Amino acid sequence: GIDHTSKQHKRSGHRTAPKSDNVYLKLLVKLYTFLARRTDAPFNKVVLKALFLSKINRPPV
Amino acid sequence: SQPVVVIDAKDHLLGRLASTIAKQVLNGQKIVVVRAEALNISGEFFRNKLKYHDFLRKATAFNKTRGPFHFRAPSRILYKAIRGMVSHKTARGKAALERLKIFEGIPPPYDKKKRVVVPQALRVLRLKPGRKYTTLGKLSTSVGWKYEDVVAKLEDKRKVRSAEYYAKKRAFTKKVSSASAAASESDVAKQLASFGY
Amino acid sequence: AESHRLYVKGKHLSYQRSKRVNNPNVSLIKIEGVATPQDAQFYLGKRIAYVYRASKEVRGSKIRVMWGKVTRTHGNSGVVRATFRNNLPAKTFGASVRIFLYPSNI
Amino acid sequence: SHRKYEAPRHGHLGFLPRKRAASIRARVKAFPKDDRSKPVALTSFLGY
Amino acid sequence: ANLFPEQQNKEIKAERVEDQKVVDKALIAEIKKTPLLKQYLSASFSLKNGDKPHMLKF
Amino acid sequence: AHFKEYQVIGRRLPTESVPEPKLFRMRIFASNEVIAKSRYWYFLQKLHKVKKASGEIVSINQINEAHPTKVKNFGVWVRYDSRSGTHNMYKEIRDVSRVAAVETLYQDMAARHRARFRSIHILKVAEIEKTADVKRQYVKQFLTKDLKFPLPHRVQKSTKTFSYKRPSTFY
Amino acid sequence: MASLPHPKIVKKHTKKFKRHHSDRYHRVAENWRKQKGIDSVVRRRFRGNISQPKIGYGSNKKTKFLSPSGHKTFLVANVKDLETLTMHTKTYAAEIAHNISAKNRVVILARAKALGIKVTNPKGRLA
RNA sequence: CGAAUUGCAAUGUCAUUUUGCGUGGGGAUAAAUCAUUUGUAUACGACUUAGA
RNA sequence: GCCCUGAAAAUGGAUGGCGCUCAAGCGUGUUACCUAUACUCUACCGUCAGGGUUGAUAUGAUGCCCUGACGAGUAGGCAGGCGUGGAGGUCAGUGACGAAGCCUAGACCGUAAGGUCGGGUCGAACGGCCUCUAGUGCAGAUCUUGGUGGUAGUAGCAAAUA
RNA sequence: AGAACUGGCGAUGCGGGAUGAACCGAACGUAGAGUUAAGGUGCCGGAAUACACGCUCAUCAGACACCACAAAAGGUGUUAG
RNA sequence: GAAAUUGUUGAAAGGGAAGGGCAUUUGAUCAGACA
Repeated sequence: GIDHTSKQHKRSGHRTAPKSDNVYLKLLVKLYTFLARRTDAPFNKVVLKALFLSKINRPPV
Repeated sequence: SQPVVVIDAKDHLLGRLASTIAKQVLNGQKIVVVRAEALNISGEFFRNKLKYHDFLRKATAFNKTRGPFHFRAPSRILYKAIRGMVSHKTARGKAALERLKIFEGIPPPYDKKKRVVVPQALRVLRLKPGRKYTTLGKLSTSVGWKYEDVVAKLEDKRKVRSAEYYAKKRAFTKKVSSASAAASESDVAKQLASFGY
Repeated sequence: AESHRLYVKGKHLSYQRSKRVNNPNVSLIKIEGVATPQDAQFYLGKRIAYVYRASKEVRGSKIRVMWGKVTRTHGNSGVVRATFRNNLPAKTFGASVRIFLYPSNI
Repeated sequence: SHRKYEAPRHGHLGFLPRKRAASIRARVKAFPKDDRSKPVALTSFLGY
Repeated sequence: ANLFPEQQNKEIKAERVEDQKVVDKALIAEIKKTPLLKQYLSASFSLKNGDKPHMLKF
Repeated sequence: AHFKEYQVIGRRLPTESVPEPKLFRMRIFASNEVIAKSRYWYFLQKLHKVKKASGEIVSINQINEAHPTKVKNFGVWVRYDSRSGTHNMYKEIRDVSRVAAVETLYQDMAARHRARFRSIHILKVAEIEKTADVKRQYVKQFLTKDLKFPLPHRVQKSTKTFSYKRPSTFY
Repeated sequence: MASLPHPKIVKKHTKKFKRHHSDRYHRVAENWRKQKGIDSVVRRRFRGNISQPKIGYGSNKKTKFLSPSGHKTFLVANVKDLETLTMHTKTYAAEIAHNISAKNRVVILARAKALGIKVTNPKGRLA
């Protein structure tokens, strides 16, 4: 019996994988998880957390 | 430890005896209260009579042959007190009360047997000397028990027949003590006394 | 010669319970002669048997046994607790079990 | 609420279980007291 | 096989008995140096009615 | 409770204007140092301008009895608050120790007046020296010569519930 | 078919979780349905009333889907389904479907007795 | 004189009523209900009566 | 301070009951003891979070592994799943040596929705997996239709002279 | 009848108060062992007919706060002052 | 050829309800047999 300060079982609001079923995107993510894990470069993580993004948060350049 | 326990209810207090019983007869001892007419209950006679009349007042209006059955005898008074301490609406309590037998006076099977005493219910030990107490025989006779003058005619008879037994046994006892005292100086006994015996 | 026994007789009083709630996993035993928790601490670990009858002879006997042990004490009057393999049936409230001396420390 | 006008009970509550008797010959629930001095003599009779 | 196949079931030998006779005769030698002990061992233990094991000694 | 006697010295907190203030002493009855130090600040805060925060406690010392194997007549001056009004009282006790006299005074006060610990202030406890200043009869009846009395009605305790002979009260 | 690496299958609440008032009314079946009522007592978890399903009663992941023999069950209708279990003999038991003919049950039984596979319903449609 | 090998513990059974069957030893030879009838009774049952 | 009087209401009755009087009452104090889904320890389920692992083995990372914490819940929101009728693919699927359905205080699996098996009955079509689709899941609505009961062998079948 | 602050019920079970929507304790995954809360230990009922100082005898005593009712005025009835 | 409802047989229980939860005895039944 605990007096909780914070809401319990609070999902992180982010997405740790895409919503799509694209095989090639899944493979790119397979690659960049490896790199982000086994590399100390933050470029890899940025690219990774960008590969997850919606069509509106992934706009055109 | 005994299989059956015969209890002389003379100079005993009612609830203080009945609780002891109601626990022992639930734990599984067969108990036989005897000489229930000489039981005692605290407080004065007029007070206890008022309480019994308050109990008699309570009867089912629409048909009084349904309601509190006011038993007037002492055996049944004590049975009421015990049954109130027991869950008689269950098999546990019914079985328990089947292990009980209460009597006025001391009948044949229990006159030739040994009677015991509950000391945590005795009037002389529990009550302050000078307090007024009440006798269940006089009470029952006041509320409509018609057999006080009979158990008396039987108890004196039992007592005569018991006192002659004691008069014989006492002589046998002194003879046995005088026969055993002629061996106490012996090496069979001053070797026992080294072990407390 | 008339006696052959090596046990102490006791009574199955009840289950462990609150008011209005019972725990049949735990049973209460009243041992004879015992009047305190000290002098009941001797009977801890000791085995217990409830010996009863049944009409179907199994393995060559009509009598049947439910084994258990003494675990710990109860408050201020020499009652103890017991835990059997298969808990007791509640019709034994006021029935004689027999406590052995088999695990001894004398 | 109380009765407007009081009046006694109908019947007697002491002759109750106003049922059929269990035998056609009514039974004597009470005999006189015994004087242990007088001559031996019957106490009652039954006729038709 | 519960009908006495008789493959080393009940036959007591005659080798153990010499090793049994050699100790008990040397042991009764020490028992009989004190009385009432042959009888003690011959008897069998039993609890009477008023016996409180937590109170009595051994 | 199982009381004890304490000696509590206290001191309003020092300042540059008076860096050696006055030590006040109290001889208090209580079960432990904690509530002793609480009662010190209850009584001192009735008389002088100080609190726990504006003060300190210097020394706290248990006072044991000098002759605890001597019977003494303790006169006691006390005041108590009732349901309606506040009063004073004097009672004599015949116990061996100051603390025991207090322990049996709180009790019979709670009996005869239904006054609790939170109502009673024990003003003065005095060992009376001579058998001529005692004025209470329930003490004077024990200060007689060749005092003897019996205990007529004895009650033996029982470890077993069933007994096989009627008891006797004979002493 | 020994299959003895498994440890002490325990089952929390081996009872069946019957519906409330499935015994009072014949229309109310025994299949469990939550009581969404407002003045209910099973929903509010009073004392003496029945117990409801929760994930707390969930079984261990090491002893899930195992029969007391230590195997988990695989349904076969033919030999092609059996031959999948030629490796996994000490973990999987080949229950035969309820629609197979007695003519083919013997084929399956005979093939499995050779492959060492264990069957759970081998006295079926036999006579 | 023997009690061992129930192999290091597993109630290691004698209690106590009821009931059936057979052996052999004697002992005893009936009422109730229905149906009929009566009316001191009665909604029907029941009650009270009579009948070889 | 206690006790009494004051203090009277209507079925028979309520310190919960019995019952209790150096209390089993009142005031106060000292230990011992009982036990809640609470607290501590452990195991298990699930969720949340953090981290390790594409060495590369079953290429799969849908996962596997370690660590810690947590779990109430109406209206209500989201997720993961069970089930039904039909559709597209697929198991070269089951089947007259007996499909489906029905009965089964007979068994197994799952927290559960539910699935699976044996037996009896029966007689011709039916399923598992990946997906699509919907007239898709009932205890109720003084629900609709159909059928059936306790009431109950009961009320009662008695106007009109026979 | 109408407001303020907090807490709770509603939406909430569990131990206790006999019983109770709100009081006391304490908030819930499935189980085991241990310890406690509030309340209690004559028997019903698991647990001391435990210890200690006192008061009370009531011809409707008294007995777990919320709670299920009680005043003014009197008593040499008693206890202490 | 379901169920409601009903008859026969069999098992079991039953002092002003029945049903249900936890725990176990007794009876039946199933189990796997580690064979």
